[PDB]
Amino acid sequence: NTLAVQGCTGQHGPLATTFGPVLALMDNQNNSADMLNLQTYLTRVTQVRLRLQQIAGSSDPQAMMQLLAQTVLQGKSVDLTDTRDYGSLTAAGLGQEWYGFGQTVFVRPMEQAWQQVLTPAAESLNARWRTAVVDGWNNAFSGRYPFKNVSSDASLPLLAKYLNTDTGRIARFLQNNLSGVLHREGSRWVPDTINTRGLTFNPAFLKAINTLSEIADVAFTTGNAGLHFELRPGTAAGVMQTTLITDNQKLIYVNQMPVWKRFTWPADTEAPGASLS
Amino acid sequence: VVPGMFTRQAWEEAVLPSIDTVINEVSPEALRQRLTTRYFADFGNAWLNFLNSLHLRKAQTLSDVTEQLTLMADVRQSPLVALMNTLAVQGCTGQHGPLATTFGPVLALMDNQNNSADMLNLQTYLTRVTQVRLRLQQIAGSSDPQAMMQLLAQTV
Amino acid sequence: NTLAVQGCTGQHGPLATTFGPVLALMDNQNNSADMLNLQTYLTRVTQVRLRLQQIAGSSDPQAMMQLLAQTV
Repeated sequence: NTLAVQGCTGQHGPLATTFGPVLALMDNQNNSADMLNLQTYLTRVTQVRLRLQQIAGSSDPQAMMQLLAQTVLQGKSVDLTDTRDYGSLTAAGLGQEWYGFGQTVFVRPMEQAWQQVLTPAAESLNARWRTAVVDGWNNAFSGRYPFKNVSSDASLPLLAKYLNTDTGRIARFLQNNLSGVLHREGSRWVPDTINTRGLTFNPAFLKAINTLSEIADVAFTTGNAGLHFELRPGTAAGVMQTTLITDNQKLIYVNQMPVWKRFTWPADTEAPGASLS
Repeated sequence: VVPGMFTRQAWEEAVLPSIDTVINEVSPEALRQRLTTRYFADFGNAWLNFLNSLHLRKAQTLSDVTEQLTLMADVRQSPLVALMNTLAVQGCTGQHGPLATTFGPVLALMDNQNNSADMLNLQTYLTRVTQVRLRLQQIAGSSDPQAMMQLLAQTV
Repeated sequence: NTLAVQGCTGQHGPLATTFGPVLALMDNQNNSADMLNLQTYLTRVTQVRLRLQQIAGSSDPQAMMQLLAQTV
């Protein structure tokens, strides 16, 4: 208002080429009916605020905060990514002379919500990973060999439901919740370099599931537990015969010309075990 | 270059007296139509061969491209609103005008009166080309731009 | 600007070869000089300011500082 009263000094005015653009916003006469107009921004920014009142209370907002911040990192039209793409459109249209004012009031107070909507939603991926994978993993492989040095065994056809590369319950969690920030490049997972402004991974977590997708490419290649390694026996001072039995596959070596016995693991035999005599 | 001799100050001054020197020297007031429209048909035909001659400055390496689209779509300091301003002043010589069938369409762009409200209008091109420039500032810096450049050039 | 008006004393002038290249910058009558001028340069340095403004923004773990430097 007070900027409009001083764009008409003199007499349209003499300085109407310099206050020209900013007086062209607050017009709403819009004979084109598709101007930028600074209305249809204040009813664009207030339909962003009305989204952030549905969130912040009523109810369970960390759940809803991710579900906003998840659909900006992959898609569009939320609209917190659209008003910034409307607010910048006026500000770059002003003059490249009112830069610093157009950057202050048209793009900044929408961008300030984005840095505010991230760090709560980054917490909601922690409580949808300890209750979606870790409390399935620990519920079945707590205190089993080869995790903890005990007598019992982890269950192999249940192990291949977790660490696959296509349909495993780890690799089907990252393709649903981390669709923007995590790539399946090659065999490892890498952080996506775009869309990681202020969003850091725990550097043990990248070391974890680049290991669980490295066992997945050695042992669990075909979709189930199976690999083929070859043993060649050796000689030793004063041993007449060594017998290695794995899963009813023998290797009896009585110091003849050594060969290669192509084993497999785990074979579907009647008494799987290992023994050395 | 257009040779002069044609602009709005050359019509108001020194051809309207100058047509009156040769007509006294066949009914003259009927040739005053039969000479001006022969001049006006050669008025447009020296402008059309000026504007159709212009090419665009060969730019490269993505910063000169995004610096053109700043400078092309920036009111108060650009061509194409300073060019079409001076193109608007010479589409109204004579008196709508007599040559308004030849500068007709290019004056129909820079109107923004648009009683249909779906014209082509040359605004809604400079706020269309500047939402392409605004894409290429998100790319070219901030951040990791070779990654983002594929993700544009893949979906085209 | 002070250097601009002093390159036209006399009457383009008799001080041509001493203020040649420096007054070839601001002129915009250098229509074939590969355009090599002052005005693009100051906007060529305002975006190195703007990319450094974001590092002057958050820079929260001292990373995202080097994420603009990882491009270098």
